[PDB]
Order: sequence, then C-alpha cells, then structure tokens
Amino acid sequence: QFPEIAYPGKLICPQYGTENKDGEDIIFNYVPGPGTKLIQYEHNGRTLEAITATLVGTVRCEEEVKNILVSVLPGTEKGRKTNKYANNDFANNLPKEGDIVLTRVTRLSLQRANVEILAVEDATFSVSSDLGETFRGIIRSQDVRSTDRDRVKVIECFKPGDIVRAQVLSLGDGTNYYLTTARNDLGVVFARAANGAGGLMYATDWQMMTSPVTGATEKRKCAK
Amino acid sequence: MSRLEIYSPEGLRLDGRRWNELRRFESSINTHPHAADGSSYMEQGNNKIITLVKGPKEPRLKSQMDTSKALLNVSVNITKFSKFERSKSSHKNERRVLEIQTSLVRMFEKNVMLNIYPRTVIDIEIHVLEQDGGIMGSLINGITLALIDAGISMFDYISGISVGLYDTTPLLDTNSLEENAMSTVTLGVVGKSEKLSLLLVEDKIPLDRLENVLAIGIAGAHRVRDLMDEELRKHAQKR
Amino acid sequence: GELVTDDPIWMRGHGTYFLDNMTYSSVAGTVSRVNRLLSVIPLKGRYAPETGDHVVGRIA
Amino acid sequence: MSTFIFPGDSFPVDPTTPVKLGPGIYCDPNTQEIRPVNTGVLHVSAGVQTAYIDYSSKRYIPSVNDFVIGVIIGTFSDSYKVSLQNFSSSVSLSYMAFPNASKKNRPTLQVGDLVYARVCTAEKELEAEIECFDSTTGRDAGFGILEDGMIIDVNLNFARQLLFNNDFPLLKVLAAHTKFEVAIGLNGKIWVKCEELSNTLACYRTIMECCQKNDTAAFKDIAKRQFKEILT
Amino acid sequence: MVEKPQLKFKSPIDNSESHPFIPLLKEKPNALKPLSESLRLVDDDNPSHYPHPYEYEIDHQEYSPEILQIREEIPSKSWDDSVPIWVDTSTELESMLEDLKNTKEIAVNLEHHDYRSYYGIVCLMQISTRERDYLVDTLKLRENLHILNEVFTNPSIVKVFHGAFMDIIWLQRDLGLYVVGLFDTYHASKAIGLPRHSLAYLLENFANFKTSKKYQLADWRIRPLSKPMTAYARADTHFLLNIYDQLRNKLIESNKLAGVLYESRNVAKRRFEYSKYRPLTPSSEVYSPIEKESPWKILMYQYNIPPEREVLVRELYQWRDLIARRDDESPRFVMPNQLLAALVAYTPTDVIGVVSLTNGVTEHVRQNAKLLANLIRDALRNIKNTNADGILLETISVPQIRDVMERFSVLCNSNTNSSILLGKILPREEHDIAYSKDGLPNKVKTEDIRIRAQNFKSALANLEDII
Amino acid sequence: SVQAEIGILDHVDGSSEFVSQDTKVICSVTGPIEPKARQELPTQLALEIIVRPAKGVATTREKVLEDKLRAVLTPLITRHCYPRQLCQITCQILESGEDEAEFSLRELSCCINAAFLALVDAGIALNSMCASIPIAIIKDTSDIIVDPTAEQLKISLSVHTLALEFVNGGKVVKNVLLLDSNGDFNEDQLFSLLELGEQKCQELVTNIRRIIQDNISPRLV
RNA sequence: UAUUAUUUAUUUUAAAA
Repeated sequence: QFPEIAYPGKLICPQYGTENKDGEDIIFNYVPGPGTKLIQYEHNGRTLEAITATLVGTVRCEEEVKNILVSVLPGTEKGRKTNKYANNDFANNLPKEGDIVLTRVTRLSLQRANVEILAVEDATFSVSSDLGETFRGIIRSQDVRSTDRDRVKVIECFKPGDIVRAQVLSLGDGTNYYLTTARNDLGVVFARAANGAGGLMYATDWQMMTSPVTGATEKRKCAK
Repeated sequence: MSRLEIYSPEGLRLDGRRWNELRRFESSINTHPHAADGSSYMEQGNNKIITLVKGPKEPRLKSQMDTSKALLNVSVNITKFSKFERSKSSHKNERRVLEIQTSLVRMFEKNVMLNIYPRTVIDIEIHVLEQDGGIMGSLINGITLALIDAGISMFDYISGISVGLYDTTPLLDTNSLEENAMSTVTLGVVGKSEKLSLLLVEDKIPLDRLENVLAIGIAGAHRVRDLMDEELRKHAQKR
Repeated sequence: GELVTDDPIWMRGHGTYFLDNMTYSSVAGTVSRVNRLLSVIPLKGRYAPETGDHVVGRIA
Repeated sequence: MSTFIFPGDSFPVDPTTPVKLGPGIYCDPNTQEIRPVNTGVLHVSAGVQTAYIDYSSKRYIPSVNDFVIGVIIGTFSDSYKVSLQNFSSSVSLSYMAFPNASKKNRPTLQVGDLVYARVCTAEKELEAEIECFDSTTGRDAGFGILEDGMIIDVNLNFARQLLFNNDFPLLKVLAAHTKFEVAIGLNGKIWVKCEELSNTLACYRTIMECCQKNDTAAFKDIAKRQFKEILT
Repeated sequence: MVEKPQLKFKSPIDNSESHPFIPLLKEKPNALKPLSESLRLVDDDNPSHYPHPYEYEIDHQEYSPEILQIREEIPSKSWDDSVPIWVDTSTELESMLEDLKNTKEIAVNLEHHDYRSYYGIVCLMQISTRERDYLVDTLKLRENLHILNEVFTNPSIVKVFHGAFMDIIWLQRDLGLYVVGLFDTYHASKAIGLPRHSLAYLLENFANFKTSKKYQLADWRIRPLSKPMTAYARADTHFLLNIYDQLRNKLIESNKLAGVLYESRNVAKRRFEYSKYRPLTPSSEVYSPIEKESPWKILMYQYNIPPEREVLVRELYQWRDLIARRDDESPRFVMPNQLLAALVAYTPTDVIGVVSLTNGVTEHVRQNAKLLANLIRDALRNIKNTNADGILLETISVPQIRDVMERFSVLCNSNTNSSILLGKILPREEHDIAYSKDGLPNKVKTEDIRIRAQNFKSALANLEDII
Repeated sequence: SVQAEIGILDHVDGSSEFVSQDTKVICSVTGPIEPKARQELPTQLALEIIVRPAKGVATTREKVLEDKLRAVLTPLITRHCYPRQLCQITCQILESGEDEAEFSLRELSCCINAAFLALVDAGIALNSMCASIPIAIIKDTSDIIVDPTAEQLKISLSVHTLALEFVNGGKVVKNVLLLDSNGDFNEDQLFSLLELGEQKCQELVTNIRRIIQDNISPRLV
C-alpha cells in the first residue's frame, strides 16, 4: 500500500516485502525503476536497502516469487492528458535504438545527410527557441534505400530543409546518431520546392514529389 | 630618488657603476624541476624574473597543431608588485604586453629549431617579480637560459642587453632611473656574432649617434652571453 | 652555438647540427663519439621511445 | 538584340514563346515569372531561344563544363582539396580524376601546385568537383600541373572574353612580342609562362593593365610600352 | 596463354611448407662471421628458425667514409642516346658481375609476379651503374644470380634501392641474394619530408622525368618484354643514382643521414619465413605471407559475415590455401575473396548452385563444384547439429521479512501565504483582451480559447482528400 | 544632386561610395564566400552586415544601424540561390554629415544607397532596386523637406528615413522597405511626406540607374 | 582495420610489385 502521489524523497517500500494471502505466504521483490533508487537508511544502527522515489508524480508498478517494477512517472494523470510536460519529456526521453524520429535535413554531403532530430515516438510523439535541447543524426548513403544500397545519389533523395521520417539504427559516434530510410514508410514526409522557396510539394511515387499549384516536380526519397 | 648626476665628469653614474659596467648578473637553472621542463630564475640587478618552459608537449586542442614544426607561445606576466607603487591593471597596459610577447615569439621561433619537434607546442610562462629598468633585455636572457635547461635545440645564444645614450655618452645596462632620463635601445644579439635578432628603439636618437651605440650594445651583449654560458658550465660540472 | 669539431668526416647525431662543412652543438651537454656518430647528450631530456620498449602508458 | 537591364525590370520576352533560362535571369518558384536579378546587357538568340544577362562579377561560381585554374591546399587518402579562389568554398579533386589513375598509386601532386581542370559537378547544395581529364569526352591534353610560370587575377568577364571570343586581341598582341604558353581559367585566373623571366614579367604587367583598361584598342600600346620598359 | 616459368626452373617449387626456411646460400663472400655457423637454428620460445645470414654483417659493418661528406652530384647518363644491356646467359652475367665489382654506387630494382604463383616469382632485375643500365632475366638465371653476393654485400659499394622492404625478401627467397650497404631512398624521402615518398615523385622532380606509371601490375613473365616495358624497367634505376646524389647531400645538411642509414640497415636485415613457422609476436624484421592467427576473421568483418558461419569460412579458407599450394597458384587465382563471400552468404546446396553465381566462378571451383558443394552442405548440417532467483530468497527467507518491514514502519514515522512582493503578479495566467469599436477592452474567457484549441486540432487531422 | 562611385576597392568583390550633402559612406561587398559554422544557412544566403562610425569604436548606436540596414537588404537579395554561403557587407562612414549624438538618419540613408550600389557591383542576385532618402519637418513652419541639411535637423520636429523598392524601369514602387520615423507627427503628416518621398525616391533610382549604367556599360561588351 | 582511414578530413609510416 503506497500513496499515489509521490515527492522526491518519499520512502516507498524496501526491496523485500511479505504478506499472508490465502494461507500462502509470498515475498515481493521490489526493484528500482525510472524514478527511484536504493537508499540505505539507519534508525537503530542497521542498514536496509529501501527504495526512495526521486520524482514528482504518481507511482506505478508492473511485473516482468516475482519481481515488481516500481517506478514513478512525472506529473499528474490530469497533466499527462493536457501534455503540460512536452518540453521536459523530450529531453528526458532520449532516442533509444530502434525508435522512429522526425528529423530535418540541414547539411548534404556526397555520402551522408546531416539531420536534426525534432521529435520521437512516445500516432503520438514528443517534441519541445532558447531551450538549448536538440539532437542530431546522420543518414548515410548506405542506409537511404534497400534496393541497391551502394552507389546512390543523396542529392536526388534529400534537400536541405526537408522533413524526414527515419528509423534510428544505433548511436553513430556519440556525437551523431545513425538513421535509415530503407523502408516504404520512411523518407521525406514534408518538403517544399526550391529549398523552401517554392510551393508545398506532396509525395507521389516512391522517388518523386510534386507541388499542386506550381506544378514543378522534384525527385526525392518519399514515404507512402 | 632626487635630482642626481647621470654621468659625472669623473665617469661615475648615479648608482656607482661606470659607462661600460653591467649590473650584477646572478642567473639560476633548474629552479622549478617539479613544475616545468625548463626553469630559469633571472636576477639582473634589481630585476627578478621567473621563466618556465613547458614542452615540447601535445597541444591541449588540435586547433593549435602544426604538422611541420612546433608552436611557440610566450606569456609575460608582470606582477602588480614589480614596482614601488602597486600598479593597478590598465586597459592600455595590456597592449604593451602583447607587443613584447609577439616580439619574443618572433625572436625565438627563428632561433629554436622548431622543425625537430613537429606536432608539438612549447609554452613559455614568464613571471616578473620586480623590475628596475632594462626589463626587455632581461626577459630575453631568462628565455634563453630556460630553453637550454629544457633541452630544446637552438642555433646559438640570444643575449639581451639595454643601452642608453646620455648627451654624447652611451651607458650600458640602464636602470629604471636612467631610462626615465635618456633614450634607450634594447638589443638581441645572437651568440658571439654581431648579428641582431631584436632591435627596439623607443625614444629619439640622432642618426649619427646610432652607429656607435649599436657597436657598444652588441659588445656588452657578448659579455652577457659569457655570464650565461659560465652559469651553464658550473651547473653541468657540479651535477 | 659553439664548435664541436671541424672534421667533415663525421655523422651528426642528436644535439648537433651541420653548418658550412663544420659541426656545431644545439644543446648543452657532453659530446659523444661512437664509431662515426658524433652527437651531444644533453643534461635534462624527456623519454626518447625506441623499438621494443616495455612501457606503461595511460589512454588520453 | 542587346539592351541594358536592371533587377526587377520587365523581361522583354513574351511568355508564349518558350525561352531557356540562363545566367542572369531567375524563375520565381512561386509566381513562376521570369525576372532579372543581375545588372548588365541582356542577350537573346533568335531552334532554341535562350536568354541570359552579362553582368560584371569577380567572385567565381562553379559551373559544369568550365575550365578553371585551382590551387591544391590539401592532400588526403583519395582526393585533393583545391581552392578555385580565395575565401571561396574549396572544391574536390579525386585521385581517380587523372589519366592512367590507379587506386594503388597516389598522384605526385603536392600543395601549392597549380592544376588546370574542368568542373564536372556544380550542385548548389553540395561541394563542387573538378577533374584533370574530361570524363565525357576522354580529353586530357592541356589538363594537369602548370609548372613554373606566373598566375594573374582578372575579372570573370575578362577571362571569358579571352578564352571564348577569338577576336580579343590580347593573345595576338602578346605573340607579337614574345613566345609563351597560356592557360585561361574561367574563375578569373590566367597562367602564363615564357622562356626567360623578363618576358613572363612583361606578360604579367600587360594582362594586369589590360584588365582594368576596358579600351580594347589600347592593348597594342600597352604591350608596346610595357615590353620596352623592361629593357632598361 | 602465358606459360608458367616455374615449370622451367632447374630447382622445383616446394610449396609443402614442412620445415623452416633454409637460406639458398652456399658461399658467404665479404663476411665477418663464418658461414659454417650461420646455419644453426635459433629457438627462443618463437619457433626454431634459421637465422638471417649476413645479419652480423649489416649490424657491425661501416659504410665508406665518403658517404659522410658532401660531394657534387654527377649528371645521370643520357636517356635518348643510351640502351639497356640484356643479360640472359651465364656468360653475360659474368661480364656484368666484373663490371659491378669496379664501381662505387649501383641502383637496383626488381619486378615480381604473384598471380599465378603461390609464394611468387621474381621476373626481372634492374641494375644500373654510373655508365650503363642492365636488365637481368631472373627467370633463366634463377640458379646463377647468387654470384652477385660479391657486389651486393661489398661494403665499399652502395646499393641504392627505393622501397626495398620487399626487394630484400625477394632476393633471399628466389635468388639467395643479400644486401650489405643498402641505401633506401624511400626512407631518405620519408625523412626529408617530401609530400610523396614514391619513385615517380623523385623522377618528376629531382630527375625531371615525366612518366606514365602503369607497368607495375603487368605480367613480367612474358618474353621478350615489350618496348614500353623495357623503357619503363630501365627508368626505375637509370636516374636513381642521380637522385641518390641529391638526396644524400640534403640528408647531410638536415642531419637526417644517420636515421636513413639506420633504417636502411633494418630493411636489409629483414628475414623471410614461412607462415607456419612465423613468430607469434608481430615484428618488423620478419616477413610471412600470412601474419595473423586467423586470416578469415578479417574477411568476416570486411564482407559482414555472421559469426555463426565462421566454421564455414575456416574450412573454405584452408581448402583454398591447400589447393593454391598444390597447383602453385595464388589463393585469389583459385578463389578470390569476392567468390569466397558468395559461397558463405548464398550457401549453394546443389552442385548447380556452385556453378551458377552472379559474379562467375573460377575453373578450380568449376572442377571442384561437387567437392565444394559437399563441403558447404556438410558444414551447414553441422550448424543445425549445434542448434536464479533462489540466491537471495534463501539469505533473508520469509519470516525475517517482518523484521525489515517493521524496521521500515517505525523508521519513517519521523517524516499558506499568497504573496509578499512578487507572488501576485508573476504566477498570473494569460489574459487576452479585444478592443471594441468604442475603444473599451473586453477580456475573453479561458473557455473561449478552449473552444478554439479543440476546434483547430479536430479540423487539422480531418484532411484526407485533396483534388 | 548626389555623387556616387562604383568599384573603388580592389580586394573585395564589389565596392561603392555614396555621398549626400556632407555624409560620405564607403561600402564593400564580398560574396558568395565560405561562411563560418555559426553563420551558414542550410537553404539560403547568409549576410554579415557591419557599419563602422567615423569617430571612436563601434558602439550600440551602430548595432541598431546594422539591424535596420539588415532589414532593408535581406528582402532585396535573392538569398535562396546561394545556399550555405556568406555575403559580407561592410559600410564605412567617412563623414557623418550630421550630429552623431543627436541624429543618425543621414548615415542610415547613405549606408542603404551605398550597400545597394556595392551589391550591384559585386554581382549578387537582387530581386529589385532600392532608394533611400532622409525626411524632416521644421518646427516653426511645419514644412516637409527632403534630404535636409545638418542645420535643418537641429530645427526639426521629427526626422524620417524612407527606403523604397522599385521595379520595372524604376517607376513601380513595389513596396516600402523601411520607413523609420522619430519625433512629433500625426497621421496626416505621415501620408503627406510618404507621398512626397515616393516621388523623390523615384527620381533617385532614375539617377542611380544612370550612375551604375555609366560604369558597368564600359566594362561589358 | 596504417597496402586500414578521416569529407569541407588532426593520418602522425600510401613506399615496393
């Protein structure tokens, strides 16, 4: 029995707890999760491995003699629906491996396309100005398409300023992430003609994008 | 002090020396073994200078790396207590330091074989504890002796000497009081040769008088090289 | 800066530079003569690595 | 038909006839209208009707099929780093862009070497690329290292008039005084070389003086006075 | 279409690799240690190996004192007025041998062939003195070229090479030749700091010899050599003596001559050894065609091969090597790495699959298609043949949990102003107003903007068709 | 009447010198060149605007002078056809032509005219043409005057800087680039000088078009 | 994986066949 709301410092439960139910004693294995930490406390000269919450929100328990994933999600259940923690959720939720992100092409190299991660999955997502919190990745030429990976042309697949929906591969070199677009649902999802100097273009073929009003066509690596 | 005789008819200056006599020259090597690769405590007259050479070492940032030679950085720190009146830091006083530091870098980068030490940097940290005239020449002597202690290969010695011209009489190793009353020339003589690596004239000197001042300047600088050379002989034989 | 020898038949080593068919010193130390290798061993000097040295180093 | 034009002026070509876009005119990606952006003489050629503006400029912009004189400023594993003009963006010169190239053999070009190349890629969003042999026609004669000699800085209009227009009397008035070999780059560079240095020096001073004096009829008196001065 | 010269050798080709490399040396001229003691196997637990002969010579011999001083460079011989001297008979070898004994400097270079030969074969030796240029047919004098040890080991004669890190190995393996007095102009160019350390850079700059450099990977076994290849071969050593004079004077002025001569001795001291008898520790003085405990591991990373298929690339790399030794071919001739990766990626079951691959198979794979198919099938059937909480519950058990919970319960029994100056001005929420026609402000309610927010988000995602 | 020259400086792509009354401004343009990491724009051209005073160091006064000069030249340049490039526009005020401690409109107006001419000499893609004039109204007799002298500024109620955009032979006023007004004025005086300024800028571009044509035409063929 | 690599390149052994 734990209080629903929690503050950083409120003791939740030790790593071991028992209770008699239906004449069958069970022992709970409480492991730390996102929002807790094992803190030793002293009241009579003997230590104990208790779990102490370190976030502002509600406590939630899950399962994988079983183990219990004791964690604290930040914010109130009414605040999560209003999404009042959009800026805090972007920085705290780093893009793990295998995630899907929405980036923006900022630099085109002959063998790579430097992008800037703007969102990430949580379809719901999470996105944060002078905040100073932004991630960046690199879309290598070998990860642009699945059909004929080597010997491609990134100038015909991306342009600076285009929005690209790409799935991450792994942490590139610590400085940058490694993304890929070798799927039909991955690629340019929002671009504009003449590097933003034209009209809003829309995806048509697997490698063709066109604007309705201007009628101009430009080759990309679309997603549909 | 007060109103004094600069060069009496008896050939005596205000501090007792004569026209061709240097101030007392007490140099020291390896004074900071656990803080730098080269150390030289220069004590020329009342001038007290600490010169520290740190290198050749890897640059802290690759933004200052040369793939064909070493980089030479000279940092001159003039303490607030180098004079009688504790001088306060002035925005104008920072420009004179940069000119001295640049003149020192350009001087020793031509004499120190930087090609032998590629992809490296050589930091020269200088602390002036007291000054009493001829400070520019004494800074040169501290760098030369500190580089030799660090085993840095050079072509020859670089001797620093300051010469003043009073009326028609040149005076060697000018002190603070003499610099306030006459024109001063600092010289950077290379070894026993008559070649100059530095020549600073910061006051008016007649053109017909400059020829003789340089001759007596390079001559007295050879004597400074001897005093520095002998100190290295005694420090090498006793160790 | 001083002259170590005026014999052109020598192989200049460390602490030594060639100039005008004559040989001068670049550091302050003792003169070394091994076969025909003329060099000067300076007093203070950092570690000079050579092939086959069991060293201990720290990753930078 | 040649007339002086200004930016924002009305383009004196009816939108009915298809016209090719050249250097000087700009097609707005929004309003789709063709409007000038530079200041100079407008040219229209009466099969295909192209139009461009001849504007005065000194900052070279890389364009494909252009012969340029570059300076090697960086050696790497598979390509050189070449500078076509000071302060501009550097261009790429691959090691395989040479006659008889090989992956197991590095070219004998160092930094500071002058090369006469051809721009083979000029993407606005990418780094420009050059090559020392035409990848389209297989040419290689004239491309490569420009040994010795002297390089000259001229405006882009003076360099283009010297390479294309055969009526430009600069090459002819120079041959009347000395034999030489010239390489003209569209990036505002002119490389000359003679047997004796005194002849190359007079060629440098003439091309310098003829570039600022736009009077084409004065080129004869410039070379006459310049070659006569070096004899003193 | 080219006959293998290995078939015409008087001494057979022994690719068995069943004993340490025995030097092909029978006489040791210009020696300080006797040859009778240089054939004792040196075993330091490294396998027992024959020591590199002339090693004591290169270590303890001094060059001529003339090399130390600077002399004026002598112009190389005229290129358009000179001709090579072909040496293919035993009589023509002695005429050149007695000419190389009467000189001070020589420029030597070799050509090699490794595609249709396991260890490889030397195909041409290029020797040139200050007077003439020689081209030696090392395929017909393979047993006769050991006479050159009188000149190649004479300290009074300088052997000018360029990148002799392989020529030293080729001389001792195929010709039994060793160099005492080496001057590698590669280490001379590397010490000076030239941008390119190649021989083409030294020709185009110091010799002013503009040359096309494509006759390197050519087949030097063919006879007679073509006119372009004869002119290319003589050019590798014709100007190397003039280049030697220029680079030597610069090394003296730069005080780098001592380092070049030191590195040159380390190049001449290189010892060839079979891969089976190679030292376990990497050394820059011993050479082996294979210098790794598992050469197929770098192929699995180069071609991205799963680690579970390592037993396959092991049995294919070892089979490919034994076949190359049997027919005296290179491993790439019987099966290149491009085809080796396809066999482990596609795993051809039937015999037809081994023959039909996109790149195309070699003739050794074509003949051994049944054997290779039986190998991949067997190795794949061996892959299919191959494929907690009570630790902490016993320490504390269950009845002792009531103690740690009672410890918890009674340990933690020990667990409004509106504003002062800025508390009622800063935490204020947003208030939006609108000026009416009479100029009076009208505050919109927080529910009016709520209507606007839900009306935009609902009307935004409601776009699924555009004409 | 105003004086103006083109192509005066050697080591830059385009230079100019604009003179009005006593205000003299020399401007230089270099571009497109390699931008710095903190300057490059992924899709369009980056501008580096620098104005330096005639006396003393560059203070915050020239910082707002840069910001206004930047707002005029930015829509006047086809930035999108120079992606990931830099243009350095540097204006040097030789003589202020006015009391620097009180007014700064005569220098802003000349920097606009000098920058536009220097951009023409450099070869940057310009969407149109531009003209700038200073405007003031006198206290005693509320009279609108164009290009006022230094003495008239010290006797004025409000000062104005009008920068217009001209297209099609310099007759169609496409837009009003900059109208900077300070002092005392009402809605009636604004449109009175705005209408008066539109015809004084209209004869400025007509004179500017003549100035640049007299210089560029001898260069070309 | 130094006969390997760095793309507006921090590689500092590209030499031999």
